[PDB]
Amino acid sequence: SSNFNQETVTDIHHWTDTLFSFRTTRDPGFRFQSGQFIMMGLEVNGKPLTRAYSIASSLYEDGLEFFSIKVPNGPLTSKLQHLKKGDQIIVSKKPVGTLLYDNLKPGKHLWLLSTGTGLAPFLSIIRDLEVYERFEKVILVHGVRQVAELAYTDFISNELPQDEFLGEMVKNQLIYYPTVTREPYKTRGRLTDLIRSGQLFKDVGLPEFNHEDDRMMLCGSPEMLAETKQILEERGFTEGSQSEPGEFVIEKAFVEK
Ligand SMILES: Cc1cc2nc3c(=O)[nH]c(=O)nc-3n(C[C@H](O)[C@H](O)[C@H](O)COP(=O)(O)OP(=O)(O)OC[C@H]3O[C@@H](n4cnc5c(N)ncnc54)[C@H](O)[C@@H]3O)c2cc1C
Repeated sequence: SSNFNQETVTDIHHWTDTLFSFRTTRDPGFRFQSGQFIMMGLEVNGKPLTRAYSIASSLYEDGLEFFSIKVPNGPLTSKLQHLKKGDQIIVSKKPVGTLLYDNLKPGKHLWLLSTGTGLAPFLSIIRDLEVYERFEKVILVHGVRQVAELAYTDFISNELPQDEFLGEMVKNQLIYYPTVTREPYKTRGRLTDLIRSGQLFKDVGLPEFNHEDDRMMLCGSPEMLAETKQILEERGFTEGSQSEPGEFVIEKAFVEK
């Protein structure tokens, strides 16, 4: 240890039997940029049992928040699902990640495309002042299999526009687009199918991707990333990085083990 900060679990909310969210304290010395991730976990036998976790809380918040998977035989999330108020976790002290504004060229639009727990880095980004100073529109798209998997669906639409520090920017600039595949819902299908059929652009009121105006952030499943990366690169969009900004950056929501 001592490369970690000890934080106390303050709140827990389970969404389904596979998806929960818990908030913790935040160390005064802990500083991070929106879209980054850290190594988060538990102290087991005096050794760090951690996995990669996007930071889902805003930088303006006095605390940290994590949007987590619950896997039955998973080394971390089998113990982590049984967290309670007062429990201790460890968080690494060196943030890292590709989902940075500076890896993207200046633009008029920012498309945050996520499936499942890939919403988590964008929960930090949409609750940041600077994204709304740099992009005219922020379109958040969240793809899930079931309606119950739409974590934070009421906080984004009902409570986030009411924010006394960020609300008017959310009302005017944030577009939220939830889609569900395997249950009846107002929107249906994969987000990749929605980009193909052109329905994504019909539903949000904005024109198709073009190399001048649209910048994109992708965080989701391996199938969704490779598929959408082919969509974007065959259209002429290039992948940015710290040393060479571009139009889209990508981050793995998980890796199949
Ligand atoms: C950059 C990065 C950021 C990440 N951010 C988050 C985050 O914010 N929240 C989070 O819950 N996980 C996140 N992950 C995934 C993280 O590794 C999982 O917490 C971890 O794999 C599951 O813990 P485990 O040890 O119990 O299971 P593991 O032994 O690591 O994996 C068990 C199984 O669960 C699957 N799995 C893992 N994570 C997910 C997921 N999110 N959705 C669906 N299936 C999954 C794996 O494919 C595997 O088959 C991130 C991964 C990376 C690389």
